[PDB]
Amino acid sequence: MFLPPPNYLFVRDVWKSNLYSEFAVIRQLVSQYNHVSISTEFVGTLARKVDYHYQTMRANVDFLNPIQLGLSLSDANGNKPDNGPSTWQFNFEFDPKKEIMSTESLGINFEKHENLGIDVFEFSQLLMDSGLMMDDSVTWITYHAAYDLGFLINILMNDSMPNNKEDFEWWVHQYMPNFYDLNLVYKIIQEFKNQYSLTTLADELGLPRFSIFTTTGGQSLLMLLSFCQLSKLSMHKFPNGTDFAKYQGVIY
Amino acid sequence: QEMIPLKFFAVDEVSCQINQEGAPKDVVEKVLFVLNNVTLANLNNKVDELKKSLTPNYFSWFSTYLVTQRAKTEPNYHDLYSKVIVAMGSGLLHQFMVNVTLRQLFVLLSTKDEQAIDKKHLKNLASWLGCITLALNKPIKHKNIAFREMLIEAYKENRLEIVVPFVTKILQRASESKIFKPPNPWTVGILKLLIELNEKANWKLSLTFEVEVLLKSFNLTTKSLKPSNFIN
Repeated sequence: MFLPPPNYLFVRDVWKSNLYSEFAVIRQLVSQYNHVSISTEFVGTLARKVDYHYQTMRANVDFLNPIQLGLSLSDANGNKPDNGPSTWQFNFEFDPKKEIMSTESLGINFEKHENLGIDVFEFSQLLMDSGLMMDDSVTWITYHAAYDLGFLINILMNDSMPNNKEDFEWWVHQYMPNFYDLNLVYKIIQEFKNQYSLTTLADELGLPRFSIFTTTGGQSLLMLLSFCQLSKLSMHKFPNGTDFAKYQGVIY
Repeated sequence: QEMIPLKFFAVDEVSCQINQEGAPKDVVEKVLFVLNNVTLANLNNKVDELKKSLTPNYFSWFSTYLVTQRAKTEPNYHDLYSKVIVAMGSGLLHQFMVNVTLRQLFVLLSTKDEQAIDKKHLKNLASWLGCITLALNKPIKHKNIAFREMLIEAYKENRLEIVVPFVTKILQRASESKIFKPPNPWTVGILKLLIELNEKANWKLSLTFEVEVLLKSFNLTTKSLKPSNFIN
């Protein structure tokens, strides 16, 4: 079974007021704690050849606004620093004046995001040169990632999403030259034995359903604990001796 | 030569488990030969030729030689030397190259007496740095250079005449980089500050021209972006 130490189970909320001091912390940590996981959460509801899948994410990401973004840092073994936070939940500005659906119309403190939320443009500047991007010594961990990468890449580009899947893939590989989709790795592992959800993954590893994991910050924590535990068990190998790296850079 | 503190520019170290050695006489001659004869045409052959003598333990020595003795004084050959680095395929070699470039710049930008700064060396090292980072879709880390905070500080310490031309030389290299050209938000945000300074600093014409020339390389003008509001 898997029982991460108590002090790892902590998510630091980031608002406009602490955005900079928290990035300073993230910059010191990245050389040693070079595995980073990401989770996102967006406001509305997605709107109506796996080119159909890409084309819908494209339009949606272009339109919709991410409201929270979760980052967690560990080393290759799931070790985290013993001082200060190593998981963050960035809370983004929310503007009801521009949001189509009313707040009253169909988990989140909308008022707070409105008064205290992060400017996505300031966020993207601090991420660009933080040490996390465009560097294959850093390992990105995602889960069922298309929309997360969609939203993250759109934030970094500060431009329209790419016309097609191939262009989108080009961009992801540049910003994130070393990344895994844990959803895919787990599914390939279960197929050497023939759900795939993260919680089902976490349970299968004997990880307690801590309450900390329910939030966006908490979900990036959970996928990072899981990826690392799972990778330690098998030594980064599939049941047939093949390396996980076989699926580096592949989405879904 | 008296130095001043530089709050937002730092030199780190290259992470490397390998003992880095001065190259022995025989290795030198072999390398200088390649460097001296390589052209865009004979590039990939001169490179594999260079590999047979340049092993990771000599990377630091090569970087220290190429940056201090060649890049600093031969701007016409930056594209060539940059391609040699890429050709070598080593991420470690690239880090040494960047690190040595930061060392050279740190010393220059720290020099208290402007008159003692060789503006040609300064301009060449800034341009070289952009050459092997931004132009190659590789970032310059905030822990090494905090551009926006550097400019704001240069403003209150009256160091703009040195810092601006340095910044604009590096940023120029982003003009053909697919990730770093505008609307890259990192690049745009530095531009907005340059645009703010240009309006508020009441600085000299050569600086105004420097910013206009940078914007033009991105096909923008001082009216294409709203100025930041960091300066009082």
